[PDB]
Amino acid sequence: ATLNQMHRLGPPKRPPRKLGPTEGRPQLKGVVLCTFTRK
Amino acid sequence: DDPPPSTLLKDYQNVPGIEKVDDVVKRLLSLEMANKKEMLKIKQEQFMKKIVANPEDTRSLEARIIALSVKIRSYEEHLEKHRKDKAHKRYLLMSIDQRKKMLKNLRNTNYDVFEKICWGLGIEYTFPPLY
Amino acid sequence: EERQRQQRREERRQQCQRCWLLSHHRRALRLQVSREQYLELVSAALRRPGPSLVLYMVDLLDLPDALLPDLPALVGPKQLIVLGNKVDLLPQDAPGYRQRLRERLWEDCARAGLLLAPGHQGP
Amino acid sequence: VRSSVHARWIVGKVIGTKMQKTAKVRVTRLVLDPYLLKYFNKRKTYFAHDALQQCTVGDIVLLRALPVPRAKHVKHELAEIVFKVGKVIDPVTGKPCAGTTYLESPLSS
Amino acid sequence: ITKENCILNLLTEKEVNIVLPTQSIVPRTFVLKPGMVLFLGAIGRIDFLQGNQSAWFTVVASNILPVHITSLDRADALYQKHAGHTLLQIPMGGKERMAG
Amino acid sequence: NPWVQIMMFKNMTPSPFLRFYLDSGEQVLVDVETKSNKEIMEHIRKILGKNEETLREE
Amino acid sequence: ELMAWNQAENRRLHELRIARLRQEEREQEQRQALEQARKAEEVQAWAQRKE
RNA sequence: ACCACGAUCAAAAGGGACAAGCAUCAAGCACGCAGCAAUGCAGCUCAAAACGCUUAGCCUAGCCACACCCCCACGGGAAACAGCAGU
Ligand SMILES: [K+]
Ligand SMILES: [Mg+2]
Ligand SMILES: [Mg+2]
Ligand SMILES: [Mg+2]
Ligand SMILES: [Mg+2]
Ligand SMILES: [Mg+2]
Repeated sequence: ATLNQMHRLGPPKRPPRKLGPTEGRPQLKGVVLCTFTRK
Repeated sequence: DDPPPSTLLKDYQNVPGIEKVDDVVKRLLSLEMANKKEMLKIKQEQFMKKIVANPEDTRSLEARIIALSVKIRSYEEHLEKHRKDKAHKRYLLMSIDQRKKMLKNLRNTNYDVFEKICWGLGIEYTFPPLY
Repeated sequence: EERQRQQRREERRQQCQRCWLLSHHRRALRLQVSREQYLELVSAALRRPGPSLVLYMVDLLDLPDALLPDLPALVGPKQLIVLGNKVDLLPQDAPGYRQRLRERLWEDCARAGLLLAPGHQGP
Repeated sequence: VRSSVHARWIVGKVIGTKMQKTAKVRVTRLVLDPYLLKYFNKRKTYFAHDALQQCTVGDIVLLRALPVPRAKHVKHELAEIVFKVGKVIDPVTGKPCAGTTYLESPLSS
Repeated sequence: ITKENCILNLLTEKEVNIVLPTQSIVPRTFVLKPGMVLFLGAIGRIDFLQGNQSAWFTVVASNILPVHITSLDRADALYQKHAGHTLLQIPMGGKERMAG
Repeated sequence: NPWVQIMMFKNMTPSPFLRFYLDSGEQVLVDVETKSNKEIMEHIRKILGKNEETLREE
Repeated sequence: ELMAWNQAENRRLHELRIARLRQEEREQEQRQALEQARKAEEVQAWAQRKE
């Protein structure tokens, strides 16, 4: 991209990072509903 | 308005003794018996006399504008008959665009000559749309 | 002023003689009558045999419609299209609420003695 | 202490003359891109009081801050016309010119 | 056909303009326990009582009709104090209107 | 000089030149035709540039 | 004093400009003389052919 | 100073500058000018991003905003630790 194009577009904009299963928290408290096994 | 058919051709108008000549040779040497290009040349010569300061200088921007204007008149006259001539439609539209460009340059460089051109050729200069 | 500009926006989303005639237009459009007065004045013309159609209009917010069971006498035995108005003013509780409203109108017609004949029916 | 207007002297091009005695002028400044460290033109519109209505679209003008604003957006007045559109006079030699060519030679005088 | 038993008959032009929604409705959710009262304007009221547990009440009405929650004991006094006026914006006209 | 308005003009006059507008309203014209860019710098520094002594006091 | 010096330098460059332009005028005169001779020859030939 | 000349400090007011995302927010709808006024002109912003929605205290010797809620607080809801300790 030319200098004019980079001036127009501006600095690169990193998308917001995706929240995981913990929604960005170290731990979470939960209540067990049922126990089972998976293969 | 077109030049009278009895007017002599541009090349046979300064030859000495052209007034001492028989009527038949005058007819042979007139716009009556020439194709349209000589009539357009006569129109161009008349406009050059009427508008520009130096009618002999043909490389000036005003001269080019006058030439393109007579060409545009020719294209409009042609398209008045051949309504479905797409090639000459393209040529007319283009020629109008470049005459607008030349008028813009003349306005930005020489306003007095620009006014004289716009009055002489009956051109109404219009500013381009913003969007 | 604020509501005026708001209704201007809604209109945007939608996209001597004249004076008194427009006044008559408003007055004639705004005419209203009672139910029994309707039965004794307007039903006669609407029960003339021929080719006809009724665009019955019902306000979605104001349901059930107590006028719906009375249509057989009001208009007669002719073709009827029910139009639920003011659907834009309804909050979207869940996806496909419009289908639920259409169905509910269908059962509301069914509860009354109205024949439901949607779509192609036969010769 | 001579005026309450921030921009005191500014040069611009006239882009509008549809107002009565007011010219809409375009003023360009050079702004440094903090990342690229290249200078780009930033444009700003100003309204200049033109008492005599002598502005034409395209001419380069100089504007002087008024002692106080005379209107909501009119804060400057036309001090002079630096370059009249199509009627430029070469400041160095004082002769009329058309673009880069002299309309009249300096030697004529 | 004119609807019988309609509030809009009783209300005046301005009050009808306020009550009738003109923009899309936004719901308003309120969790109520037994012994509480909901006021929709001065026109509607709901008393919740003898309930084994809490419940949720979602008001779908014009965005410019106030919804006010109170206890059962204070509901009557509040209604008399603020009938008309601005807390319960419909109807309007102070105590003169509420006579009719 | 971040607060000084610098503006450019192309092919409007037969000769190049610089023009300075001062706070008093005065105009200073500096013809730069036939001059080198370093000469232009030295000239403008000499006529309208703060001397080294003033910078040292600042 | 600095403004006076700037004016003096402008006048000096103006004198140099006059010198250069007088030179250019002289070579332009001789060039256009030659070109006008060529144009005169062409005009004579063309006009005689038309006669 | 204390008599103010005026310095320091700093409101209101005028000019300028001043975060991020989204154009699947592209038109805004009176946003301008001239005249002592009467009134006249039809203008103003905008793809160099107007108008709009969403997000976030900020540019930290510190600054801005708020002080239960109704932006505000005559009035009303209603009875207040976002002062310290504490629950
Ligand atoms: K607050
Ligand atoms: Mg202030
Ligand atoms: Mg926040
Ligand atoms: Mg408060
Ligand atoms: Mg505490
Ligand atoms: Mg608290």
